[PDB]
Amino acid sequence: CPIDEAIDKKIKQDFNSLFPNAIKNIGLNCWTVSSRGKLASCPEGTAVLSCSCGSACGSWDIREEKVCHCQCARIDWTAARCCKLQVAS
Amino acid sequence: CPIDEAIDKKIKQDFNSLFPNAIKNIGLNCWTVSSRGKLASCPEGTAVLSCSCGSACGSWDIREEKVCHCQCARIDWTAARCCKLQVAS
Amino acid sequence: SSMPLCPIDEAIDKKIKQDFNSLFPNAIKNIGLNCWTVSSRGKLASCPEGTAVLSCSCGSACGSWDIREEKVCHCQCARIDWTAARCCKLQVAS
Repeated sequence: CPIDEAIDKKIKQDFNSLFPNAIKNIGLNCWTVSSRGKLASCPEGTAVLSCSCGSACGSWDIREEKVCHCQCARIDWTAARCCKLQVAS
Repeated sequence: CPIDEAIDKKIKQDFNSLFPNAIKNIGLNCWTVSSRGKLASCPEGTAVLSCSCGSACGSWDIREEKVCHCQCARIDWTAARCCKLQVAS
Repeated sequence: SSMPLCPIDEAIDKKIKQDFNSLFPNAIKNIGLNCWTVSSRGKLASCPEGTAVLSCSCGSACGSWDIREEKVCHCQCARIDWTAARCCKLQVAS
């Protein structure tokens, strides 16, 4: 099957040379969303990677893989770290 | 080195459009592993991105890039944020 | 297809696309998150160029931090023993 045999090999070769380059060209795009009160939400299309809280509060949980909730009493602000991937080119 | 050059060009061209398409189809898949006590670990194939602690404790460290360790004397629970890449297709 | 005007070019195009559709997912298994922590005495810890800051930790039980310029973890409480930044990048498994 010589041609369809060889074309596929050239595709595999070409792909292998160019994939890792195309993977180094993508990055993590992260920003913070902060709100007064006990909740801060990441937008659709992003993941929540961490939370931060005012008033020294280290105790948080993430609700529905979207919303940072700070647990301590009378919290003044909540912040979520939101990330998605970005092609840098 | 003729017909192979034309084919090489077509492979590279198709790759340049398919690469970005397929990469933006990948997101971060994150979840939380919690435990009573001062340690919570992420499973094989995941990275640890952050930790949370009970008792308002904001002091933590990650051991062996796997285990969240909450450092305060008082710790009711420990939580790790664990992530890996995920095709959303 | 539907009556290819360039039969060979189209046959090859479809082979390229088909191949990419198997080559890509198998190649993507080999890429992951390279994360580490950068720690410092004082109130600031920064991540190096080419990485993102994902979270911060503070000494003295302080849970209040902010990231400056998407590079520097800042612990906000009045007294802080130390500051740590969680830094990550995407990376091909070599």
